[PDB]
Amino acid sequence: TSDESHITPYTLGSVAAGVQRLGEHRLRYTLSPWDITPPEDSVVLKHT
Amino acid sequence: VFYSFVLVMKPRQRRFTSQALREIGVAVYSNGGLIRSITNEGIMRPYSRFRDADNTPLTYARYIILQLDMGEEEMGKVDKIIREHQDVLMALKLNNLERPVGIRSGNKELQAAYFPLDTFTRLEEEINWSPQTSADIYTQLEMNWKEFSRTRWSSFLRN
Repeated sequence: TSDESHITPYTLGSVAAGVQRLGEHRLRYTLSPWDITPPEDSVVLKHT
Repeated sequence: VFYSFVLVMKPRQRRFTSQALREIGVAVYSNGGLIRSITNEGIMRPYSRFRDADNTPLTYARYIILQLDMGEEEMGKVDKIIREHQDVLMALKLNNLERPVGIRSGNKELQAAYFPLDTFTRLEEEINWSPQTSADIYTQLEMNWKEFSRTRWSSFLRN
């Protein structure tokens, strides 16, 4: 015969929390993944 | 900037404008200072008629923007040099450019307490916005942000 089991609680409680918690043992890149790669056009860097 | 000027000048023949600007520039170099940008503008129509050295009121005047790095001692000399020149109608001076109004008020700056080097690097144009600026620069700004932050170290650690 079956019964409801009481789920033993998770530490973090959500996946997003998982990523963030994992992320303090890591080094953020200065640039996000989609702009790291140089553009196909060329941007001449001026002063602001 | 460290210092800036707005110079309202009399609209003369070009050789004269060039001589006068060479005089102000040389007056800045002799005193051991630098010119970030000398920006030219056109002959405009101001809201107030200015009288020149001839005491003849003028409807039009040429506007010229100076941006300087000096010591505060010897810009007294450059000040009374510029104001005493005959081709300058008016000069207004901005000394507030290193600590402008919008910073360092009740911990408004996040992750730093009054970093002075933020506004020194900048030119006057980005501290004080001109009227034509629209939401469009919010685009350009970031392409000039991200791009910059990509190439900086690699460019610097070359030599």
